[PDB]
Amino acid sequence: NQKIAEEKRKRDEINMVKDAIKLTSDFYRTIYDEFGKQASELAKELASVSQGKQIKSVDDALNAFDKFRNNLNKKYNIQDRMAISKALEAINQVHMAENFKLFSKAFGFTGKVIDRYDVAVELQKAVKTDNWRPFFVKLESLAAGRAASAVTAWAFSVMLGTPVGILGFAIIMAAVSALVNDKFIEQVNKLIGI
Repeated sequence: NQKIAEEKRKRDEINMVKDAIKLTSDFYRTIYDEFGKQASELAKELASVSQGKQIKSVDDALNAFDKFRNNLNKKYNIQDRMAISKALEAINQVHMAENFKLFSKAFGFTGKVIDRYDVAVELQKAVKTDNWRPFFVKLESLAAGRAASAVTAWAFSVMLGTPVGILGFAIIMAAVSALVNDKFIEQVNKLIGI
């Protein structure tokens, strides 16, 4: 029966990769429908740059993200971030874990993937309080081997499960950029008119 189990393992990995690719194409198309063409292309470019690449230190990410924050807070207030965190409250944990596994497989993250819903809870807290250091520490900690693939997969798995609005989209993508590549933050700033 060892033979049959091994054949099933091979078949199941192949089907996992198939499901992952379909999930990413679907994700880009729903990003297109919900936030626009430029947002979809930004997500595509960021997921591309993330594959194979390594993340930055928490200090560098927090520097770029503090720039993004101080630009954001001059036009968007606390009611807006409260709306974002209330939207994040509606994440389905099982769906998020499965989407995280699939996105990790799709972006080249070969590490074993855990349900990291706690990072989403910390995201809610950080959006409410504008205190972002513990969130970034946890996000770095889930990136096994400093892999940006993991952080991009986690962000996409979070955004898939809820309708966060363009503001929450911009905030999440700006955090991912700060960890992966500051270059996108500028583009992110164009989505929310800043």
